[PDB]
Amino acid sequence: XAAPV
Amino acid sequence: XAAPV
Amino acid sequence: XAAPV
Amino acid sequence: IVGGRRARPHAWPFMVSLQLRGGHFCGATLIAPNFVMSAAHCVANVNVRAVRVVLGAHNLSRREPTRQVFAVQRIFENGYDPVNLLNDIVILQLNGSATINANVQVAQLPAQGRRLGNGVQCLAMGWGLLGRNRGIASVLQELNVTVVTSLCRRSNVCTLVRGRQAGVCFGDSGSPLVCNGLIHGIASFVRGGCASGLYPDAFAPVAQFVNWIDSIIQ
Amino acid sequence: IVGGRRARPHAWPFMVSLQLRGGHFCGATLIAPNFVMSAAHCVANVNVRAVRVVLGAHNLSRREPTRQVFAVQRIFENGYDPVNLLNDIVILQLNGSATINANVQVAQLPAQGRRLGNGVQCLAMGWGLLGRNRGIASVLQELNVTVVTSLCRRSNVCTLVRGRQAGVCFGDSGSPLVCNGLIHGIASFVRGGCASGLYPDAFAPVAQFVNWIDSIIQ
Amino acid sequence: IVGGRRARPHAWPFMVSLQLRGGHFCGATLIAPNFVMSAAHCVANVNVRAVRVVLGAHNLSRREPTRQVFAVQRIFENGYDPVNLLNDIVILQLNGSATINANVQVAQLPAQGRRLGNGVQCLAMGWGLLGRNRGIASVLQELNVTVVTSLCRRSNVCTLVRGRQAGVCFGDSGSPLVCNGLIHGIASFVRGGCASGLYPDAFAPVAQFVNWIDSIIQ
Ligand SMILES: *[C@@H]1O[C@H](CO[C@@H]2O[C@@H](C)[C@@H](O)[C@@H](O)[C@@H]2O)[C@@H](O[C@@H]2O[C@H](CO)[C@@H](O[C@@H]3O[C@H](CO[C@@H]4O[C@H](CO)[C@@H](O)[C@H](O)[C@@H]4O[C@H]4O[C@H](CO)[C@@H](O[C@H]5O[C@H](CO)[C@@H](O)[C@@H](O)[C@H]5O)[C@@H](O)[C@H]4NC(C)=O)[C@@H](O)[C@H](O[C@H]4O[C@H](CO)[C@@H](O)[C@H](O)[C@@H]4O)[C@@H]3O)[C@H](O)[C@H]2NC(C)=O)[C@H](O)[C@H]1NC(C)=O
Ligand SMILES: *[C@@H]1O[C@H](CO[C@@H]2O[C@@H](C)[C@@H](O)[C@@H](O)[C@@H]2O)[C@@H](O[C@@H]2O[C@H](CO)[C@@H](O[C@@H]3O[C@H](CO[C@@H]4O[C@H](CO)[C@@H](O)[C@H](O)[C@@H]4O[C@H]4O[C@H](CO)[C@@H](O[C@H]5O[C@H](CO)[C@@H](O)[C@@H](O)[C@H]5O)[C@@H](O)[C@H]4NC(C)=O)[C@@H](O)[C@H](O[C@H]4O[C@H](CO)[C@@H](O)[C@H](O)[C@@H]4O)[C@@H]3O)[C@H](O)[C@H]2NC(C)=O)[C@H](O)[C@H]1NC(C)=O
Ligand SMILES: *[C@@H]1O[C@H](CO[C@@H]2O[C@@H](C)[C@@H](O)[C@@H](O)[C@@H]2O)[C@@H](O[C@@H]2O[C@H](CO)[C@@H](O[C@@H]3O[C@H](CO[C@@H]4O[C@H](CO)[C@@H](O)[C@H](O)[C@@H]4O[C@H]4O[C@H](CO)[C@@H](O[C@H]5O[C@H](CO)[C@@H](O)[C@@H](O)[C@H]5O)[C@@H](O)[C@H]4NC(C)=O)[C@@H](O)[C@H](O[C@H]4O[C@H](CO)[C@@H](O)[C@H](O)[C@@H]4O)[C@@H]3O)[C@H](O)[C@H]2NC(C)=O)[C@H](O)[C@H]1NC(C)=O
Ligand SMILES: *[C@@H]1O[C@H](CO[C@@H]2O[C@@H](C)[C@@H](O)[C@@H](O)[C@@H]2O)[C@@H](O[C@@H]2O[C@H](CO)[C@@H](O[C@@H]3O[C@H](CO[C@H]4O[C@H](CO)[C@@H](O)[C@H](O)[C@@H]4O[C@@H]4O[C@H](CO)[C@@H](O[C@@H]5O[C@H](CO)[C@H](O)[C@H](O)[C@H]5O)[C@H](O)[C@H]4NC(C)=O)[C@@H](O)[C@H](O[C@H]4O[C@H](CO)[C@@H](O)[C@H](O)[C@@H]4O)[C@@H]3O)[C@H](O)[C@H]2NC(C)=O)[C@H](O)[C@H]1NC(C)=O
Ligand SMILES: *[C@@H]1O[C@H](CO[C@@H]2O[C@@H](C)[C@@H](O)[C@@H](O)[C@@H]2O)[C@@H](O[C@@H]2O[C@H](CO)[C@@H](O[C@@H]3O[C@H](CO[C@H]4O[C@H](CO)[C@@H](O)[C@H](O)[C@@H]4O[C@@H]4O[C@H](CO)[C@@H](O[C@@H]5O[C@H](CO)[C@H](O)[C@H](O)[C@H]5O)[C@H](O)[C@H]4NC(C)=O)[C@@H](O)[C@H](O[C@H]4O[C@H](CO)[C@@H](O)[C@H](O)[C@@H]4O)[C@@H]3O)[C@H](O)[C@H]2NC(C)=O)[C@H](O)[C@H]1NC(C)=O
Ligand SMILES: *[C@@H]1O[C@H](CO[C@@H]2O[C@@H](C)[C@@H](O)[C@@H](O)[C@@H]2O)[C@@H](O[C@@H]2O[C@H](CO)[C@@H](O[C@@H]3O[C@H](CO[C@H]4O[C@H](CO)[C@@H](O)[C@H](O)[C@@H]4O[C@@H]4O[C@H](CO)[C@@H](O[C@@H]5O[C@H](CO)[C@H](O)[C@H](O)[C@H]5O)[C@H](O)[C@H]4NC(C)=O)[C@@H](O)[C@H](O[C@H]4O[C@H](CO)[C@@H](O)[C@H](O)[C@@H]4O)[C@@H]3O)[C@H](O)[C@H]2NC(C)=O)[C@H](O)[C@H]1NC(C)=O
Repeated sequence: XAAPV
Repeated sequence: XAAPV
Repeated sequence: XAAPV
Repeated sequence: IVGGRRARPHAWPFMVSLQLRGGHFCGATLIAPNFVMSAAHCVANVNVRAVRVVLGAHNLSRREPTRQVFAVQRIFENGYDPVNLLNDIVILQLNGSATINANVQVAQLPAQGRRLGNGVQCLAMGWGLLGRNRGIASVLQELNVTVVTSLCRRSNVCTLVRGRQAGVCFGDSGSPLVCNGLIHGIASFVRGGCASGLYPDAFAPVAQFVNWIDSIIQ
Repeated sequence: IVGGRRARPHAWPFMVSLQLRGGHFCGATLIAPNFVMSAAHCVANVNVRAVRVVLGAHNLSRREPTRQVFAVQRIFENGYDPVNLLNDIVILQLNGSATINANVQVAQLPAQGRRLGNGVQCLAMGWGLLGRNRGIASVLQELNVTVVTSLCRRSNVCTLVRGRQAGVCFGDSGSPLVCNGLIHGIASFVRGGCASGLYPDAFAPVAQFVNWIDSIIQ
Repeated sequence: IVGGRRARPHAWPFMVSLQLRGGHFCGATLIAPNFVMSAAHCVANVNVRAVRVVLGAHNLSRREPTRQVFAVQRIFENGYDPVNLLNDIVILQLNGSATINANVQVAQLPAQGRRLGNGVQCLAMGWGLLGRNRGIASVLQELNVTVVTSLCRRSNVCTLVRGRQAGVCFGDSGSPLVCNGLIHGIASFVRGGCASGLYPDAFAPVAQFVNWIDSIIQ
């Protein structure tokens, strides 16, 4: 995988 | 980076 | 995302 | 936005661009003339006394008279959880109030706790990275996407572009998900990288917040 | 699987495909006629009452008579640790028992605590993403890999394809690592992205579980 | 290093390559004839009794007489925080003391708490991955970069290559950031992948450590 964008 | 696949 | 390189 | 197309100038005039000395780092929504709604994570660890909120943008690499620049006076958070990526919403009260006009208008939110059915056709949009090498957008991109409840939790709204590898990327955070004319998500997070083709992207479910946003813009 | 090749139809008939309404999300192994073994992380946060377990698959984008579809009746976990990615194993007891035949057969596990020496030639296999842009596989891919103890911990089995950038990717999780005829790993996690060429990939060490799997399938 | 160029042989003779049985996993600096300075994360979870410290390297895929190989006798950490990536420094005392010569010389550090202004032109360098597919470097790469305080914290030094997508990658960790002749950073971490074009890369701020490194090399 969870990458915050 | 470690991403679970 | 922060991946350590 | 990976594999989206160039929006029509000011075809979405609630679209905001949050910027630091060098440039765009996340998107936002004009929810009131003096308030903007973005992704908490976008300002968690920024000097918000440096941030610029650019309204009426289209081609960021250009100079547009169209544009109105504010600074954030205050932030209202609603319990962001950075480790689960829960409640990735903020509101940003601007040091002014913008001039509503053709190239700057206020988005409509949905009603409190409207849940989005699987299958719902929406539009994702942003100035985030165009793909695993191509940089960030100059020109606002827009992408046709679908609501998917698989591979999702209930505390997000999740989209997926079927049969291609396309979706939101870095810097698209904060950016609206506009479904049926109404703002249903904010661009929070991706799994597998951007545009994985496997995992849906995840958006903060705006209709679950609405009563909160309401008590803050009235 | 990045940079692997198309397996021969039903050349590995213990290979399972775990699927949700839209499609494959992880792989598994047929360990008994009514049980399958996959990666815990694959079902941690899924509605397991939606999951489909497809046996006798080859070309997922096709329609194959060959296939047998079950649903998971129950899950047996053995202390997954999601934050260290420790014990990334599950067992999935199916609502039936399959019909063992040429295109569906039961894998052999190794003996309890068989440790894999450095240098051991194995075969990794999956319907996960074919590479940083190419989507997920239609046709099961298989990849020749080696056991490497460097850049690894002792609570994984780690593989590396030397001199090319090749390895397991998103959706290959749960999938077997078959060494010397026997199932030594399950596809857990990658470092640096997929196919980094630097960091080995990491598999749950099946031979460290075997006595557990045994008391559950007998 | 993504989008950097081939350094001139031994044009930086304080540059070290930390290696395990198969090859380079991170870079370091020769800070004394019997000490090297790298990124904590590089040895946190390695068998440091296996690690090799190669001095006087240039083309790792080649055989060079130039090279001097040591083993780490001891490690000195200064409170690495792996979950915030804070204090990503280590020192590695070698089982010997090298022979200072044209192809192996000792770097200069800055003074305690020298803070780097925004705009400062520096040189980043490493044998880490050359890009999202191209592997690790054979030949040491060097990259012109700038200090940026945006998108950064104060407990890092952050660099950004403006107008291209270029920067440090996997295996560049530990590697020096040489600004104005002096060693200002160590290569710690990237955001968005490598070479995002959006997020700066982050380096352990050496000048904040100097008095510590000093009490350990004298
Ligand atoms: C609130 O707040 C706000 C903001 O603030 C800010 O932020 C924050 C965060 C902080 O930091 C603070 O401190 C800051 O400051 C305020 O206000 C605002 O401000 C801002 C800043 O200040 C702004 O922004 C910016 O701006 C700019 C301008 O500049 C320039 O100028 C010069 C001189 O003029 C020129 O030359 C140039 O060009 C530019 O521009 C301008 O100008 C011009 C001229 O040239 C104009 O034009 C017009 O005019 C003429 C006459 O003749 C005619 O002809 C007509 O036609 C036309 O031409 C224009 O151009 C202008 N511009 C525009 C509009 O655009 C700008 O520019 C910028 O931008 C950018 O863009 C691009 C990209 O990047 C580039 O290229 C460029 O270069 C640039 O950079 C920006 O935008 C703003 O604007 C403001 N806003 C408003 C006004 O609205 C306030 O005050 C507050 N409020 C309260 C307090 O209440
Ligand atoms: C347990 O459980 C199970 C399962 O369940 C499920 O899941 C879960 C999770 C939950 O959700 C629940 O609820 C569900 O339901 C059970 O069972 C099973 O089931 C499933 C479902 O149900 C299944 O699966 C699926 O199936 C399908 C079928 O469909 C269709 O149909 C129609 C009519 O028929 C057609 O048309 C089409 O084609 C299809 O197919 C089928 O059919 C056909 C006809 O056409 C056949 O054929 C044959 O026959 C003929 C006569 O004449 C002759 O000619 C011969 O030659 C041939 O042709 C066939 O085809 C069939 N198919 C097959 C076999 O394949 C299917 O299809 C599907 O698949 C898919 O694939 C692809 C991909 O995706 C596509 O393309 C397609 O479209 C589709 O989608 C699936 O598979 C299954 O199967 C079942 N299983 C069995 C039977 O085994 C149960 O009951 C339980 N158990 C107990 C309780 O104990
Ligand atoms: C401390 O410690 C150290 C280290 O140790 C190590 O590590 C650690 C971690 C642990 O593990 C331990 O156990 C170990 O062991 C010590 O010492 C050191 O050691 C190391 C190891 O031992 C080393 O390294 C390596 O080495 C190598 C060598 O080998 C080889 O040999 C053979 C015979 O000779 C040959 O054939 C080959 O070639 C090689 O080489 C060498 O040799 C040659 C001959 O051929 C030489 O040459 C010269 O000579 C001649 C006569 O005639 C003349 O002609 C001239 O001109 C020339 O030619 C040379 O070559 C040599 N080499 C060089 C120098 O280089 C090497 O080789 C290696 O390398 C690599 O490289 C590449 C890449 O990989 C490849 O390709 C190759 O193959 C290889 O692999 C390495 O380097 C080192 O050296 C050492 N060091 C020194 C001596 O300094 C110690 O003792 C200690 N200290 C104390 C304790 O205090
Ligand atoms: C990808 O996504 C987009 C966007 O998705 C939607 O919107 C976003 C914001 C989210 O809310 C998502 O949830 C939404 O799904 C989807 O695009 C939609 O496609 C529809 C067709 O499938 C289209 O609706 C149909 O419109 C007909 C009327 O069209 C007119 O008027 C409306 C209202 O103004 C306008 O929106 C239309 O675009 C169109 O507008 C006129 O266009 C012409 C040509 O550009 C203009 O003429 C030119 O103008 C310039 C001006 O300078 C110049 O003068 C030129 O000389 C001149 O030629 C003209 O000016 C425009 N008029 C106005 C007033 O602006 C309806 O009749 C039709 O209804 C009937 O059919 C439907 C389908 O069966 C039924 O449901 C319905 O009940 C009726 O039976 C439709 O409403 C949408 O407008 C369009 N939405 C948007 C925002 O663009 C797209 O489908 C999607 N693709 C896929 C693959 O998923
Ligand atoms: C990449 O990985 C693969 C797979 O890796 C291995 O397996 C996986 C599952 C994991 O367990 C890994 O740990 C393993 O390493 C590696 O592939 C292996 O390559 C070997 C050679 O290096 C090969 O072994 C040698 O086989 C000889 C006998 O071969 C026959 O029989 C066996 C048993 O049935 C069979 O497996 C072979 O493929 C081959 O089978 C016959 O093939 C022919 C041609 O296809 C068939 O004929 C056709 O059939 C069709 C049918 O419709 C039609 O009739 C056509 O008209 C007809 O022509 C025929 O039907 C097949 N027969 C049968 C009964 O099925 C042995 O003699 C030899 O032994 C000797 O040599 C070895 C090496 O020195 C010694 O170790 C040994 O002691 C002996 O001295 C070998 O055993 C393996 O079979 C093969 N394994 C697999 C699973 O494919 C590969 O090496 C690797 N590459 C690298 C780069 O790492
Ligand atoms: C990208 O980054 C690089 C590196 O960045 C810097 O360094 C790193 C390590 C970090 O510290 C960063 O913070 C730094 O920014 C930047 O490269 C720098 O470019 C400068 C020009 O912009 C250059 O400085 C100017 O040098 C003039 C003197 O140059 C001589 O001498 C010096 C000292 O020795 C040497 O460093 C120079 O390279 C050059 O050396 C001679 O070169 C010739 C040609 O190669 C050699 O001759 C050949 O030699 C071989 C030998 O076998 C053979 O004999 C051939 O036959 C023969 O032709 C010769 O031998 C060399 N001599 C020696 C003794 O070695 C100065 O006069 C000038 O000063 C004046 O101008 C400046 C600018 O206005 C003023 O600031 C200053 O006050 C003066 O007015 C400059 O100092 C730097 O040397 C160079 N640094 C490095 C390390 O390379 C680069 O700018 C950057 N690009 C961008 C896009 O960001």
